[PDB]
Amino acid sequence: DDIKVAVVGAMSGPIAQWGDMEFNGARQAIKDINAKGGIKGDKLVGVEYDDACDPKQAVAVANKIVNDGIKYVIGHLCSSSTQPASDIYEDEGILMISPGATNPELTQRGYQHIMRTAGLDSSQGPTAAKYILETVKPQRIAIIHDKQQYGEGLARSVQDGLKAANANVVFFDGITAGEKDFSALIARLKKENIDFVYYGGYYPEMGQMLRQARSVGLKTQFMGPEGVGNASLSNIAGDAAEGMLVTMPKRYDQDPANQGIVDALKADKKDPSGPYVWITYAAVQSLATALERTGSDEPLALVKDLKANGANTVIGPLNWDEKGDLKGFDFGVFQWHADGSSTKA
Ligand SMILES: N[C@@H](Cc1ccccc1)C(=O)O
Repeated sequence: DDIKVAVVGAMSGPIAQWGDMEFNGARQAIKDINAKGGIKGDKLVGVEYDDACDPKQAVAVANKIVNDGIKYVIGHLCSSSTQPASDIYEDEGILMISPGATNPELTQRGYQHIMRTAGLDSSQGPTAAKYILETVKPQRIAIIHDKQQYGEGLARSVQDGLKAANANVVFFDGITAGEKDFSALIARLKKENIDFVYYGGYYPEMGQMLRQARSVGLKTQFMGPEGVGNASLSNIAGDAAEGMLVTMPKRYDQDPANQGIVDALKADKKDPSGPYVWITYAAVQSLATALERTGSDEPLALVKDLKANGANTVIGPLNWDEKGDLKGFDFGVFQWHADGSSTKA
């Protein structure tokens, strides 16, 4: 019979663009696996849920998935939506592989039914710090975040890395997501002579901050995590995007092995360049690999199978640890441009 797979992330709300990547990836993976035969003849059927990357809606989606009888979830997208959902999946015996959530705590609580194909901010944070310390070498640093699990997690991790090396972090502060007016913060960066800012959060805020910064003449170097590194960033920020630093996964679209899938997305006129197309595609491949190899429909048998034997995916040969995290997932540093391109820093 058909095998239902829930796919969960933002299809509404302020970061729906990251969701667009996720769904585009999941859909192409499901199509490709079904075109190749399915799972010994059984077709994968994607069942899509919008959690708006909102913790309360995520919980409602998780409860709906349980009620719907679905046993496998590729989701959720954001850390603060994925973690409360994971509590329900774990309790109910449902497999959950997140292609998006990077915050460490998800997989540090002993859970057995949870995995990711996303990286960890316990790696992303230190990488930013190292680059800041060793290459940027700033004089006066401010660290800003959006008071949310992902962004504040990362802002804390970078502060910790920088303060370990006695760097001059002048202040640490939160802003409210959705904020369109950064004139107060920007005046502070100017008056306090801040030449470097790290912002833990997502592109809508980062873009507005960059545009407003350059409009008053601030020359401050900004940096953020992969959450800011979107085609939207440069549209929102304008020429102010130029020079922004971002940590991001490898450019899987440039791997020659993916040229066929790149072409598939291109024939649909979908953008293939975002890392999360591939990271989601790889979660679907992972689940499919487990289903094919085990012949089991048990979530825990599928998770045991991936942790023992791995999967070959569009983001490379995958190996997971006993907590459900990928070994060897690294983030690189990139320099953004007004036209939305980016170069290795
Ligand atoms: N990694 C982010 C979500 C994210 C998904 C896709 C791209 C960028 C960011 C988090 O844990 O919330």
